[PDB]
Amino acid sequence: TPDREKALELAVAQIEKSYGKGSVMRLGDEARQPISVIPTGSIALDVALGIGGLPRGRVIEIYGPESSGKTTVALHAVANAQAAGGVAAFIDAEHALDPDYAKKLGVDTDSLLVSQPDTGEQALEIADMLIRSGALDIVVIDSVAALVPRAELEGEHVGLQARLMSQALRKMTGALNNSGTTAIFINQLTGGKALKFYASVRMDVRRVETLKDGTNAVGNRTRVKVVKNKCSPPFKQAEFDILYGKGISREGSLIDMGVDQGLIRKSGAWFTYEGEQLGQGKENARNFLVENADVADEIEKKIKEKLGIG
Repeated sequence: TPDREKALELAVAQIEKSYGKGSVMRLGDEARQPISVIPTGSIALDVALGIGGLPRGRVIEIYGPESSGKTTVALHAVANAQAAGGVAAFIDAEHALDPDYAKKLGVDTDSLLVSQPDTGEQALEIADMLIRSGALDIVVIDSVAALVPRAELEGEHVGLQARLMSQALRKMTGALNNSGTTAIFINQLTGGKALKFYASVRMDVRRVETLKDGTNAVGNRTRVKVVKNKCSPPFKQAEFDILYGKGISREGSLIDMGVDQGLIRKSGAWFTYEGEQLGQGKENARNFLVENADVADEIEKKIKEKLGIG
């Protein structure tokens, strides 16, 4: 107990020195809070990440099935970076982006730099050029699976898509760290076995169940597991709502997390905050919080303070 605690401290200290800050952690530890993070759009996920958002200057992977919510999560990261005066880029080999949807959830699409590269090499090369400029807060790659190698596209064995990624990342990691630019790689299922090791954060996004008012389908309860996290204890998990045409329900995540923390009491169906009533249904509480941004900010501020998130 007594002589051991110092030998263990020493061991951890060496490991941080030799390999870097997050190289080893107890799962019960409090996260080192950075100066600035890129919030995700859900306080739930922000908390699950420890540091209140995605880290700057790092590689991030967000994977999951098609239409899982991963792209939505990436777009919010884009919107929040822009809203903080940042500049954004979207490297697109999927050709699936819906700008009106992006517009609706907060993205300044007009300002958004977009590139539709001819090959995987070019896609990563262009990203690297944007990154080394120093001008970007965030760049998104949609997607890893689509980063097809020139050789394959030119009709010319297979197995070098992995080599391509591996090479690109070795080069890109230093560039991101210096610039402080965040790189989000979206992924299906694969192709990124390099990505798994280079990524500081990995997020597993999935649809849990389908939200609805009656017969008509309004949205999706989404679930994210932070399977890898070099900036705070990993394996944390979050749930939030993605509403068709609207995106992540910030207000719905403030409520969920509000009651999670005791800031919002739930006497019956009624949701309560500081003696005042927010709504009878969860929707009413959600809707109340959209109509009253002041209180929604007030609640958000209280959740950050109680959990220590700058």
